[PDB]
Amino acid sequence: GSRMKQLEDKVEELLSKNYHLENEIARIKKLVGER
Amino acid sequence: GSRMKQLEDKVEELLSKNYHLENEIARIKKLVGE
Amino acid sequence: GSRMKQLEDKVEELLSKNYHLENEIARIKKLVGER
Repeated sequence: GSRMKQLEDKVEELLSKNYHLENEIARIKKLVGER
Repeated sequence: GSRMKQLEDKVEELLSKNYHLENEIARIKKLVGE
Repeated sequence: GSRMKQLEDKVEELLSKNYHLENEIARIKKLVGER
């Protein structure tokens, strides 16, 4: 349960968080587009 | 401090930034009613 | 490199990714604003 392993666990969560946020950004950007 | 602390600080900063961007996209959704 | 280096490098990349998303978000903020 080293600090290393704990941070590797946290980075896995960050990859997940970024995945969904990216997709949501893309969805809103597509919806609205340019004028 | 230390090399490991610098890393922990960056991981904290990452979690913070992500939360901020989540919040931002939430506010954008309100502006467009989505 | 080392276990520790490899994690350091993944964190930098994640900071790169977050900067990019911040800019995409900022762009969308302009797209849904008044013009």
